[PDB]
Amino acid sequence: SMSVKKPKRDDSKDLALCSMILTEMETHEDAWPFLLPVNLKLVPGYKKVIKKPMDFSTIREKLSSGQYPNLETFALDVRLVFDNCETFNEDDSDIGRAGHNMRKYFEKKWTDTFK
Repeated sequence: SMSVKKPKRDDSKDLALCSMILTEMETHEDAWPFLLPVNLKLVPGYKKVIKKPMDFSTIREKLSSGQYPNLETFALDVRLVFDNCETFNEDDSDIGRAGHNMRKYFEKKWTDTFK
């Protein structure tokens, strides 16, 4: 509260560390469904069904241009990528599986880097 602060957690390496994690996600073999925005002209259903599209390139641009106020808003956009994937894709499809694997991969790196 006013004039009563928890001790300052060092957040000065967060930007660089989220970049590293994002690089690791971009270079994973199962990143391919997630590298670019879903083409809304060519994929029936996507536009109406997925209210907040997100992909790695868009996260990369947001990160690079100071559009994440902190590491939580960054993790929200990463998760949003996998939540959209689960909304639109059956678990037993190549994309469905890629989403589950990428999420697992993200979540481990997040814990090991920050928790």
